[PDB]
Amino acid sequence: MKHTLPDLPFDYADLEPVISHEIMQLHHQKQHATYVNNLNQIEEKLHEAVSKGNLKEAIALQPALKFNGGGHINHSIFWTNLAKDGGEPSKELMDTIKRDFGSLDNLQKRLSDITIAVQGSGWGWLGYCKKDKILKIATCANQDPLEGMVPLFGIDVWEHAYYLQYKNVRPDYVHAIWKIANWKNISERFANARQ
Amino acid sequence: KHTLPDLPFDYADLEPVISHEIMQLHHQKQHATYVNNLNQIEEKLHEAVSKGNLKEAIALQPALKFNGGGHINHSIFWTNLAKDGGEPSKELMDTIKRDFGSLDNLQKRLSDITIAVQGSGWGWLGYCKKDKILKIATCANQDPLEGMVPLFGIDVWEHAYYLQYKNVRPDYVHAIWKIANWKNISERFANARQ
Amino acid sequence: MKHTLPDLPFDYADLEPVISHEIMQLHHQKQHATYVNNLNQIEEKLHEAVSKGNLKEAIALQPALKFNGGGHINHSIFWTNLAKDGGEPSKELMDTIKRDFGSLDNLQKRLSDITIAVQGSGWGWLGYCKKDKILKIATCANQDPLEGMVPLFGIDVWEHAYYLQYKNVRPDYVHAIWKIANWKNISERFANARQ
Amino acid sequence: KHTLPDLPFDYADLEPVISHEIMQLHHQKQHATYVNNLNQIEEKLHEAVSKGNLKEAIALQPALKFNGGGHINHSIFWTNLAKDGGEPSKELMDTIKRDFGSLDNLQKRLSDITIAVQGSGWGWLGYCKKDKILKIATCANQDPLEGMVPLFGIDVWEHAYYLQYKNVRPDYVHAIWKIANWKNISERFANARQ
Ligand SMILES: [Mn+2]
Ligand SMILES: [Mn+2]
Ligand SMILES: [Mn+2]
Ligand SMILES: [Mn+2]
Repeated sequence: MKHTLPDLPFDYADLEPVISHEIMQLHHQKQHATYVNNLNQIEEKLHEAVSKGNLKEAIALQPALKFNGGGHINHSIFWTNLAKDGGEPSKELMDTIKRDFGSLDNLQKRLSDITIAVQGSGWGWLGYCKKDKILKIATCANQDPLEGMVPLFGIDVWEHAYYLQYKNVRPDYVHAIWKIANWKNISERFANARQ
Repeated sequence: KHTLPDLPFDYADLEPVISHEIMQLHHQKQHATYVNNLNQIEEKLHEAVSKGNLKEAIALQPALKFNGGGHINHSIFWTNLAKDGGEPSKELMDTIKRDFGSLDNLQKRLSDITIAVQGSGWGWLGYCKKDKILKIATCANQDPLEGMVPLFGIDVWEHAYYLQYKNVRPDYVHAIWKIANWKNISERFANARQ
Repeated sequence: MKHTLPDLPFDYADLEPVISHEIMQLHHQKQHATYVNNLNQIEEKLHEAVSKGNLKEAIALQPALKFNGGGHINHSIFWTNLAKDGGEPSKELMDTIKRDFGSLDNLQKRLSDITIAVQGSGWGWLGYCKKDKILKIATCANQDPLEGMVPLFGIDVWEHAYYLQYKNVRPDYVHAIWKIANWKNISERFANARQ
Repeated sequence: KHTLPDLPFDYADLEPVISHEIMQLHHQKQHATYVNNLNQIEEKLHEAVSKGNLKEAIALQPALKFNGGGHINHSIFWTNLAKDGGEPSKELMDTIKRDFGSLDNLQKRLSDITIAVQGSGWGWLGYCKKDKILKIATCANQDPLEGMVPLFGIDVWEHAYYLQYKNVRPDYVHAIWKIANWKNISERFANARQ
C-alpha cells in the first residue's frame, strides 16, 4: 500500500537552537514529502514494467526507486533519531560503544569526521552488524540506504539539512547534532537489531 | 518465467571468428545462468515488494540489473552475429556516413572504445531517436544500453574471447566485424526509426 | 605553481535579484576558497607520493584531487559564465544552438530539465564536442569536471548555489539563471572550442 | 620505471590448481601490459602536472588506478600462492578464530563474496590496524584494496581461471585455498601488526 509522509514526533521549532524551525519545516513538509510522492509514482511505474515483462524499463527505474525510496527510509529514521529530550544511551548500548569504539567521545569524533568528509550530498550512520555482532560507522552517498548493517543513528549532511542556519560551516552542524540525538530511540533500535 | 532463447545458428557456424567451445559455454552456461538467476531474483524481489520491504527491494536491484542486463544483452548479441551478415542497408549506410563519415570511421571508433573498456562490459552502436543520430557507447558489466536504441553490440567480457584469442582482445574486437549481422542491424535500425 | 582563488568579474551583489549577495559571498569566499586550499594540499601530497614511488598512496589521493580540482575548475568557469549585462549569443553560437537543439528555448528547457533532475549535488553543462562538431548537454556529479567536450556554460545545482534564496525550489533557480547567462563569455568559449 | 617482477616459482608449479598456460599468459601478458601501460600513463600524467593541466591530470586518473592497481594487485597475488603454502602461523590462526570463528568460516565467507563479484575484480582478506581486526572485502576491476592492509587476494577476473575452469568460477575460488601461501600471508600479517 501507498507510502505516506510520517508526522514528526515533535513540532517544527522543537529542536532550536540546534536546528531551526525553517530548516525543519522545509526538510519535512517539502523535501521528505517530495521523496514520498515521487516514490509512489516510481513504484507504480515499476509494478507496471514488471507486470508487462518490460525488463529494460524495470531496470531503468531502479535509480529513481533507490533515490526516492532511500529518501523515504532515511528521513523516516532521521526524525525518530532527533529529540529535545534525547536522554542517555541505555546501559547495554553505552557498554557496546565503549567495547567497539573505546568511548562515546571517540565514536562521536570518528562519525562526525567521516560525515564531515562526505563529498557532495549524503549521510553518516552508526549501525549494528548482526553477523559479526559489532557496531560500525559508515557514510552513504545521496539517498542510498545504509546496507549491510541495521541503522541506529543517522546524520543528514545534504546541504539542505544545515545551510540556512550554519551556512557553509558543516562541521558546526555535525558537532551540534549530537546534542539532540534521541538516545532512547537509538537504544530501542539497538535492542531490536540484537534480537 | 524468462527462457534461454535458441541461437539462430549452430555452435560452430561463426568459426573461424568465434569458436564452438566459446559459443557453447557462452550460450549454455553463461546466458543460462543469467536467465536462471534472473528468475530467482525476480521471485525474491516480488516477495519484497508485495510485503512492503522497500529496503530489501532496493538491495535486490543490482542483481536484477546484472542478470536482467545479462539476458537482454546476450539475447541481442546472438541476433547480431551471422556466418554471412551481408552489408548495411542503404539507409543505414547513408546514416553511418552522415554521422561518422564512413563505415571505416565507425568501426575504428567503436572498436577503440570497446577495446578500452576497463574490466568487463560491452560496446554498442545505437540510435538516439530524440536527436536523430547514431551514437557509440560502452556499458560496464551487464548494464543494458540506455538512452539510445541498441543496434549492434560487442561483448568484451573475457569469457567472450579468452579460450580463442587469449589476452588479445583487440584481435577479437576487430575480427567480430567480419560476422556482424548487417541484416539484423539494419532491421533494428528500421524499427528504431518507426 | 600554486592555485589561487580568482577574483570575481563583479561585486558580490551584482547578480541580484537572481542570485543573492549572501550566496555569492559564501560561494566564492568560502566554498571556492576551500576547494583551492584543499587542492594545493592534495597536489603536494600527490607530488610526494609520485616522487617516492608510493603508487598505492598516489591512487588513494585521486578522489580528493578530482573533487577539489574539479571544484576549482567548475567554479572558475562558473564565475566567468555569469553577468548582469550578459548580452546575446554571437550569431555563430546562436546559429549552432538552432542547428543542434532547434532553438534557444529548446536548449534552455532541455538543459534546465536535466539539471533540475540531478540526484544529489552536481552541475549541468552546455559543451562543445570537437570530434563530432556538435553542441551537447550533460550533467556531472559532485565536482566531477565535464569531460569529453569543451565546457561552454555551467549551472551549479549544489544546494549551496541556491538554498538561501530559493529554499527547496530548485527549478525557480535553474530557470532564473538564464537571465544572468554571460553570453559574451559563452560565445568566446564557443569560438575557442572551434579553433 | 616500474618492472614486471619474476614469479617466485615456475609457470607449472601450481598445477593442478592453476595451469601453466594460465600462469604464463597471466604473468607475461596481463601483468606485463599493466606495467607497460602504467609507465605510459605515468609519463602523460607528469607532463599534465608539470604544465599545469589540471583537467587532463584528472582525466588520466582512471588509467593510473587501473594499470597501477593491476601492478599492485598482481605483485601481491604471485607472493600469495605456493605449491606448498604451509599453514597459518599461530598468531594468525588465533586472530582468524577470534574474528571469524574458524578458518572454515573465513574461507567460506571470503569465497562467497569473491564468487559473487559482478564482472571483474578481486576478493581480499585484510587487516584493519585502527580497529585491530581482520576484514574481508571485494574490489572492482583493478581497484587496489584500501582502508586495510592486504594479506591474501583472489583474482576473479575471468582470465585468471577460464582456460581451465571455463565458466565455473566457484570451483576455482574454492580450490585456490589449496595453494594459499600461508607463509607469505602470515608474514604480511606480522608486518601489518608492527
Ligand atoms: Mn535531507
Ligand atoms: Mn557474455
Ligand atoms: Mn558550488
Ligand atoms: Mn589478473
